[PDB]
Amino acid sequence: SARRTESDIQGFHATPEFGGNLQKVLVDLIELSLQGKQAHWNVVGSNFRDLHLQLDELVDFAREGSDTIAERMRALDAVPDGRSDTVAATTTLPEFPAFERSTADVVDLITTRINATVDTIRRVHDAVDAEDPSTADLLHGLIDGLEKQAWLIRSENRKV
Amino acid sequence: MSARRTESDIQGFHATPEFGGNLQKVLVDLIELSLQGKQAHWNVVGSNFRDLHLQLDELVDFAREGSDTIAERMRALDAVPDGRSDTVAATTTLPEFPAFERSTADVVDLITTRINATVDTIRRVHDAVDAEDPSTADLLHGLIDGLEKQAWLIRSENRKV
Amino acid sequence: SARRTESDIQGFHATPEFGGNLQKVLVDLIELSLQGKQAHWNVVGSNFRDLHLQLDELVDFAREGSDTIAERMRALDAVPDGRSDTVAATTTLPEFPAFERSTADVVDLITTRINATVDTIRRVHDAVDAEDPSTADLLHGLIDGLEKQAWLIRSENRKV
Amino acid sequence: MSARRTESDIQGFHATPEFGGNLQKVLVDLIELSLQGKQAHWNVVGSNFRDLHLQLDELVDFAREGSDTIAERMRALDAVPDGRSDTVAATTTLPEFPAFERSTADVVDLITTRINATVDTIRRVHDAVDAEDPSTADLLHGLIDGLEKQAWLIRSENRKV
Amino acid sequence: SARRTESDIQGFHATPEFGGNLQKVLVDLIELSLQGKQAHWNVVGSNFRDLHLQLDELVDFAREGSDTIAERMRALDAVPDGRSDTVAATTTLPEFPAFERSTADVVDLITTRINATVDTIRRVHDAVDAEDPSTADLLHGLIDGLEKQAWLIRSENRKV
Amino acid sequence: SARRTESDIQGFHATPEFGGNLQKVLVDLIELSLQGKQAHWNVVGSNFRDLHLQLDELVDFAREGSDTIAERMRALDAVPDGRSDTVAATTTLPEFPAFERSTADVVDLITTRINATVDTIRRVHDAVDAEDPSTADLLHGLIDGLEKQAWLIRSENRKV
Amino acid sequence: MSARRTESDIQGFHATPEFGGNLQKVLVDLIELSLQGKQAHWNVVGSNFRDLHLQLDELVDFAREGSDTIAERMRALDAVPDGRSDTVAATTTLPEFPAFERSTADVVDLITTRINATVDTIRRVHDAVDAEDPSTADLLHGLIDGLEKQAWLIRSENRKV
Amino acid sequence: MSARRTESDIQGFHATPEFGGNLQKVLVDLIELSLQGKQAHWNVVGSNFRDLHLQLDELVDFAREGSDTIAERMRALDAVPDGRSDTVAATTTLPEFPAFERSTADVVDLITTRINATVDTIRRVHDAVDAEDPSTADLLHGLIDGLEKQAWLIRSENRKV
Amino acid sequence: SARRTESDIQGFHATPEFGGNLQKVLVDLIELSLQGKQAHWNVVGSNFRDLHLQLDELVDFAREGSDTIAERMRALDAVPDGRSDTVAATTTLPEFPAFERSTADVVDLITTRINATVDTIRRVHDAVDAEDPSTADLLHGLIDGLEKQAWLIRSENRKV
Amino acid sequence: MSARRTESDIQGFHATPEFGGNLQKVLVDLIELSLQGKQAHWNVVGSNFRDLHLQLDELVDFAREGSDTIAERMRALDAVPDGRSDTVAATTTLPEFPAFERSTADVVDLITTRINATVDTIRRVHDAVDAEDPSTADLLHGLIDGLEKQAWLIRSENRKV
Amino acid sequence: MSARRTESDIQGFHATPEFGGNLQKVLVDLIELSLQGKQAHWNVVGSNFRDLHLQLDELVDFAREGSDTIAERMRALDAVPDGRSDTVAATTTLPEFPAFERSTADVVDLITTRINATVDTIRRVHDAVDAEDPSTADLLHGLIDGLEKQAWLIRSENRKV
Amino acid sequence: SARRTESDIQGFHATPEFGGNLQKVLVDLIELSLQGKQAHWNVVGSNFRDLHLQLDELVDFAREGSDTIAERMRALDAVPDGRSDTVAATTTLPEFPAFERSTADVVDLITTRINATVDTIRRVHDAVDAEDPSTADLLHGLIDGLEKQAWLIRSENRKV
Ligand SMILES: [Cl-]
Ligand SMILES: [Cl-]
Ligand SMILES: [Cl-]
Ligand SMILES: [Cl-]
Ligand SMILES: [Fe+2]
Ligand SMILES: [Fe+2]
Ligand SMILES: [Fe+2]
Ligand SMILES: [Fe+2]
Ligand SMILES: [Fe+2]
Ligand SMILES: [Fe+2]
Ligand SMILES: [Fe+2]
Ligand SMILES: [Fe+2]
Ligand SMILES: [Fe+2]
Ligand SMILES: [Fe+2]
Ligand SMILES: [Fe+2]
Ligand SMILES: [Fe+2]
Ligand SMILES: [Fe+3]
Ligand SMILES: [Fe+3]
Ligand SMILES: [Fe+3]
Ligand SMILES: [Fe+3]
Ligand SMILES: [Fe+3]
Ligand SMILES: [Fe+3]
Ligand SMILES: [Fe+3]
Ligand SMILES: [Fe+3]
Ligand SMILES: [Fe+3]
Ligand SMILES: [Fe+3]
Ligand SMILES: [Fe+3]
Ligand SMILES: [Fe+3]
Ligand SMILES: [Mg+2]
Ligand SMILES: [Mg+2]
Ligand SMILES: [Mg+2]
Ligand SMILES: [Mg+2]
Repeated sequence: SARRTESDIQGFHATPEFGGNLQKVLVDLIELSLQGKQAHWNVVGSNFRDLHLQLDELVDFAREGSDTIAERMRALDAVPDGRSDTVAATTTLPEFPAFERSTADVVDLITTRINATVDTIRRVHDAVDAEDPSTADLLHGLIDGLEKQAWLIRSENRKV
Repeated sequence: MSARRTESDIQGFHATPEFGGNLQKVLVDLIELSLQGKQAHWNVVGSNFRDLHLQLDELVDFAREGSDTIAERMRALDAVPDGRSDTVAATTTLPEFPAFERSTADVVDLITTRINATVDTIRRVHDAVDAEDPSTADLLHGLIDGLEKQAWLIRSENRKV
Repeated sequence: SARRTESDIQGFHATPEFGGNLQKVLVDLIELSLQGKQAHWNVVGSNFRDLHLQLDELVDFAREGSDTIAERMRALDAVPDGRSDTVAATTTLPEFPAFERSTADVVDLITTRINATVDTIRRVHDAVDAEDPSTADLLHGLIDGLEKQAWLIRSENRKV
Repeated sequence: MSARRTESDIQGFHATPEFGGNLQKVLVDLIELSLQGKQAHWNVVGSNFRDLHLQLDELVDFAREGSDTIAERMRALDAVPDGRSDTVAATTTLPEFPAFERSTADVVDLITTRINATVDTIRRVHDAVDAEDPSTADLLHGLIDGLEKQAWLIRSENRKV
Repeated sequence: SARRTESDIQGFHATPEFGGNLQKVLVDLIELSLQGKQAHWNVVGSNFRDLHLQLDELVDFAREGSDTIAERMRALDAVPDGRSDTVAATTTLPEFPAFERSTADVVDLITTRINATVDTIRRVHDAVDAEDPSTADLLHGLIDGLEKQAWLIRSENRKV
Repeated sequence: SARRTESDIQGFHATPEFGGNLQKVLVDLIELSLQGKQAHWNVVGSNFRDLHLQLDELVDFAREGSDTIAERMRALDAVPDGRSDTVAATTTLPEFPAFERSTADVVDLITTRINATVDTIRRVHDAVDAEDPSTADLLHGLIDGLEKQAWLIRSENRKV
Repeated sequence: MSARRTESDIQGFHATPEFGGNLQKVLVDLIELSLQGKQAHWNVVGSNFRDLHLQLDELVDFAREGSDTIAERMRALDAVPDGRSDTVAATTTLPEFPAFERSTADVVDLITTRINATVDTIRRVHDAVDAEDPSTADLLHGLIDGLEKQAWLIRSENRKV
Repeated sequence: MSARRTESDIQGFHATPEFGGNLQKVLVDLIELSLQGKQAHWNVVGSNFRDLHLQLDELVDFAREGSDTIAERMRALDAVPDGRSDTVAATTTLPEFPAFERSTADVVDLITTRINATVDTIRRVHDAVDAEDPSTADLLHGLIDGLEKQAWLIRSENRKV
Repeated sequence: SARRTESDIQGFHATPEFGGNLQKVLVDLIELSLQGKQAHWNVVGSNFRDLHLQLDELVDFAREGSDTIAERMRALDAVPDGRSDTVAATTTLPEFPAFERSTADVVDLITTRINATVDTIRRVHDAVDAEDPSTADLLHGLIDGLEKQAWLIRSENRKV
Repeated sequence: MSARRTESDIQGFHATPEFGGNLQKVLVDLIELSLQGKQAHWNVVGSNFRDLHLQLDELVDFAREGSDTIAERMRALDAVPDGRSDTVAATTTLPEFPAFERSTADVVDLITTRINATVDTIRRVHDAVDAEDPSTADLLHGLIDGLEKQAWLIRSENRKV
Repeated sequence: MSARRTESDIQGFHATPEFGGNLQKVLVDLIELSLQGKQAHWNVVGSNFRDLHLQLDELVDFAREGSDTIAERMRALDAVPDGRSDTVAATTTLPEFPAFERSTADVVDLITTRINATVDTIRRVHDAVDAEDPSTADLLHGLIDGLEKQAWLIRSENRKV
Repeated sequence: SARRTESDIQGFHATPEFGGNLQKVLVDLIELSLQGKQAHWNVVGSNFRDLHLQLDELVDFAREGSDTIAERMRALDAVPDGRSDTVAATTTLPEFPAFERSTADVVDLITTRINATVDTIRRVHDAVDAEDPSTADLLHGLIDGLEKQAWLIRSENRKV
């Protein structure tokens, strides 16, 4: 009686611009995870262990995040690209340096990397929100989680 | 010194009748989706039976958690949900699920359509809900995200090349 | 040597009468679950919380039950119908009333609803047992579980 | 005052030789089903491999718990189970599982047939078991229910339309 | 619609005889639990640890059993009596001795008392089944579990 | 490559007004937690157990909430103050009474104080959302959870 | 071997007959409380049934753990517990629990009284127990604390302020 | 009914006003410590931030469990706790925690001092509490042991050897 | 740039001789599991319970082992045969005797059965290692686990 | 009396540059496999979508645990891993995963090929690794076993008859 | 700041050298017991091997937790534990455990004796420990209770009644 | 049938030299565990908490290791000696100092003693592998785990 009578009800399709905006988030989340592991392995020095552990927590969050974004793309029939060549070619994050790095350096480097990742999400936010408020909520989760990680990591170098 | 309020009776946020009706719309479609999800779960047969059988239960779990969330949000805001079978049948916007066994391919299309319809209800009421109460719109976002994920996980069986 | 040599050994098929008997159980278990949730949301008053919680436990049991019955039907190649229209059209349970209801009223209403559900199972029991003793065991589980729920709920209103 | 019994030696329920033999029949078919279930689990290939691979392990787990239940029920009732490979091979009623790889479609039919055969043994001994010991028949009901569920979950892959 | 009319649908209630039969099972399960704990504490000698542990498993099973029976009585409008005076005065189990007892003696004593408990259940079974098959299924679980315990305990003393 | 150049990419920092708004939410969440525990310990009378338990769930939620807000302040370079003197001097919640209180009185008192807490969050919401939508999502979780608690608590005193 | 004792047989701390007697007093009242708690758990009816039904089981769990603790502490100290039904009935200090269904109000009063009697036993033996073995007194403190908490959680139902 | 008491009303152990006062002293300092611990948890910055951030939460968890333990022990003994913000601020013996971000070195020293003040309160009331109720003294021992462990785990950061 | 350009890269194929060597391990692991259960059911006498329990742990290990070996065969495109007829026809283990057996006898019998199973693994070891060192590691796990079980079981009969 | 060593500085095992390079080779292929595994996980569509979607995540989990193991083994032995995106892309031996959606059948072949390639790298460096450090070769064996199992579980979808 | 102390540095409770010495005595015997327990765990042979093998590990678990508890209690009170092998061997009061395989009967007697020696140490220092710090005496009570339980569970094997 | 004839199939037994080699590993693992606990309790100073925690993880690993080796000895008919006098008299580890020690000193000391322990295992490895490859796999696990611990501990003191 209130039942719709069409047999093919279509779902919400993301525009290609929307898809491209999420793609920007995706490559930076993947880059951050790869850099996070690099730092996790190669960090040395005063308070090694805390940083080693916190960096894995960052990587866990970024990996869950990239999965969330890529699957949101798929849900809206966009198609993610998380391949190494694409990530390296299109990430906005400054390159992580080679070799062992002191804990103090890793703190500063990773804080910058996180901040760059958050900047990407904040940059695409309003365009994403305008087309799909539900996706913007996922972006909010990422902003909150990553900014927490930035605070947890950077506080090591804070002098008061 | 003190910023303490003096009132002994402080009231909670009360939903408008329109707001209540909008959440009721979401509720009946979520319950209907749960019932149809179980029907499909029992009655699907054919190529890749098991995957769909399993995925349908995850859909049902999500839709059930969703309807409890919406109904309780109604209660929180002094609205009164109606999830009785007669009301659900008489007021759901979902096309009826067909009777008896259905092929995996058919169940995929059928259930995808019914998730799409459920999501459409939530998207239709979204702006009016968000305008009155942003906190409730957030619950709607969770439902939209979770259901559209289910739709992707189910529908992809039938997507070719 | 004791191995059977037929390549197609058929399983036990339920008669359509058997299927129909389980269908009767199924719609009442589903109706009970829907009514149980209605009560769980709309119950108000003295000892709200206990009833709110106990009603969810009832719903959990009834939902597990309806799954058990519908899957037993499928196991024996019967075909369940748990659709809203069928449930509303064929349930034997008295309708649950609209609106907020006091805990005392909900206690009496739900006890009656449970008792109606058990009555259906007891009514079909002997016919089910005659064709398939293994299914009757599932009915026994339902009778025991539901009658426990009736006692747990009704005891609230018992005056001694 | 006191209803206490005075006997220092109170005996337990002892199964008849016929009862023991009937449970032995159930036992060998359950073990054989477990062995064939694993064979199929390793050797299935083709369309929807993974689902069947996984479902077969659940079948094996159930059949294994079942054979331990039956064997221990025998022990409880002063009967002596024989689950040795030679006895199982020489006395099982199940058709032999074929050797080497088998297609998903073939494994579905083959295993469904072997579950049906296992259940048939339990159904054949049921009335004689129930007559002597209703508590043991209840264990049989659990096996019948659990195995017929497995048969449905496996066979539905091959059921069309 | 097939909806029933009644507002006060009543549940199945047990006969006095039925309640009395469940009461008999109840006192013997409670007695067995108390005797099980006595044995658990006071057993000494060869293979103490195994028997000490197994006896706790027996107790767990008997306590779950007593609760099951007593709650089934409640569901069916019967009233259990599990009080110490009642258990002592009405149990059919041979008295368990005081003081330390050898493992071999404990095996024999507890096996006898388990068998006594199973005997009570087997004695009331047919009258219980005839009135309410659902309750008889609970009895079957008890017979099965306790007879398993008898086997696990008595096997210690078996020769060849 | 799309890689950014900067070596010291900074994170989003909150305005003084924003930090002040989160501080307001923080003191009321801490106050509510302290009042929740007071009520939890000192409630007596009809349906004591339900209220005793529910109040602990309220406290759990409020404590998780306070930590969330305070850590969001830290992430955004604001500085929380959750000290007892500050909470007492700046909380907007009506004072909770000392001494034993009836269940009915506790229901009314705590419902009022939950509502006061939600009011603070709702009052700052638009200013918070305008500056940082990601933080507003945290506020939504709080509004949703606390308003759920108000419903679960107040329903005890509802008549018909 | 600088500080090593060279004794082949080093004996354990042994409880006096008085100490054993004192723990036996605690043991029977803990067992009686457990049995009465279950009686109440089953037969309680009326306003706030569920809360009381549930709390009474928590009481029983605690009293059962307590009795096992005391009995095994006796065993550790070469004393011999007697937790048999006849002994418990003949020697408990707890007032008898009445038969039949009892209202929640009545059960609250009854059970509070019986908990308080149990705590009184432990409090009565405490100083003698502490004088001989402080480690056992600590076990009593656990019991006192746990049981008085139970009494508060149960009795608060009947409080009018 | 051989040893059974026949009293209808058996009353529980009641704390004296002095005893209630003594537990109240412990309660406010435990609550103040929890609030200061969280303040420190949030605002600590600098070398070894994470270890301290994490340890401070463990301190808070312990102090929160402790305050609930003491308050409910008061309830059990018919005393009435007051854990309200005004009462805690007006009656705590703990030195005030400073505002703003503080270095890890400073936080270590500050928090060690505040833990030590809390332990001092418990140590000050211990003998009076033990004299009236040994079971409550045991709860104090738990608190002393747990808090002094926290002090060691925190202060060791600033140790130079 | 270092990327291989072939679209079909083949994996490592086991030789049929390798497959046959693992098949030898497989049938003995299955036979051991079947014999282990036989012993687990039929063991009686002094220290029954310990043996009953330890025998199930042996069976668990042997079942996990046979799954590991059969799946390693499949991974390398060999094809296992764990059918009852094949196991009975090709196992190297001495037959387990019928009927109840004393704990002392079961200890000696099962120790021999385990030792025979380990001997098979040790016999094929060097041929397996020569073709695939990764498979030999799985054999090492089996040798270590089974030899542990032999020690745990046999120690019961050791007189010193 | 004493077998104690006297050195205050005892060095750990240090890998040769060649050993480090060999583990680096394994590392980049494991990371590349993880990235391609996720790509396939998101982008697979068609017959038996769900099974492959799920199995691919298990592959990714294994490859991720593997790369952390190898990288940390490098660190343990004074070698320095490079898992950055540029290095992985520039030095992986895996054929590139294609862009956009791919059918289940194609994903099966593609991913199987890429696992085979990853395993080939480990098998190629194996003997040189084992010669210098047998303990590291054991870690390689785990990877070989786990990946070849994944290859079987994925590839069997496409294997016929 | 009404009741707030204004001291910048509030120091913790410090153990006397006698108290530290007393805990050190308990510590070495707990460590020795753990090492002897493992020796017995490994080398026990004969009738009822498994029960003893398993019980001995539970003993070791308890003794290891106990030693950590005592050592960290020392740390909390500004005392310094020494749990090094040389110190333990030179200062333990436990009779030496013999080398080689030992029968279950012998192990029961040996280990009971060694547990009893350990408990004796704790019992010997108890009053001095309690006099200075009642909170530490409670930790001793835990140890006494736990170890005497272990002695009962082990020694009961060799009892003939 | 391929069934073997023997009734008393014996297991692999280790040479005196092999048992002696495992004994060497055993005493150094026990010593390391005792030294690990000493360090765990007595470390003070900068980054205390991290080192305190990590040292417990080292101890856990070494204790699991000692049990593994001692039980492998038992499986192979060797007899472990883990007694305090034997460990003290035969351990190759440099003595750990008494008294409080700084974090930096503890890092250096424990790293040296871990390396000493790994050295023992590496010294006996080839003789162990030649006799029994299955035991050498257990040695590999130990080398891998301990060398991981050395890295996690020593990195604290690494400069740049
Ligand atoms: Cl699956
Ligand atoms: Cl509750
Ligand atoms: Cl940490
Ligand atoms: Cl055991
Ligand atoms: Fe929003
Ligand atoms: Fe939002
Ligand atoms: Fe029946
Ligand atoms: Fe039945
Ligand atoms: Fe049953
Ligand atoms: Fe949200
Ligand atoms: Fe104490
Ligand atoms: Fe090797
Ligand atoms: Fe190896
Ligand atoms: Fe004391
Ligand atoms: Fe204590
Ligand atoms: Fe290995
Ligand atoms: Fe995923
Ligand atoms: Fe709910
Ligand atoms: Fe289901
Ligand atoms: Fe079993
Ligand atoms: Fe119960
Ligand atoms: Fe936090
Ligand atoms: Fe016990
Ligand atoms: Fe509490
Ligand atoms: Fe498997
Ligand atoms: Fe890692
Ligand atoms: Fe520790
Ligand atoms: Fe062990
Ligand atoms: Mg209530
Ligand atoms: Mg640190
Ligand atoms: Mg599939
Ligand atoms: Mg034993």
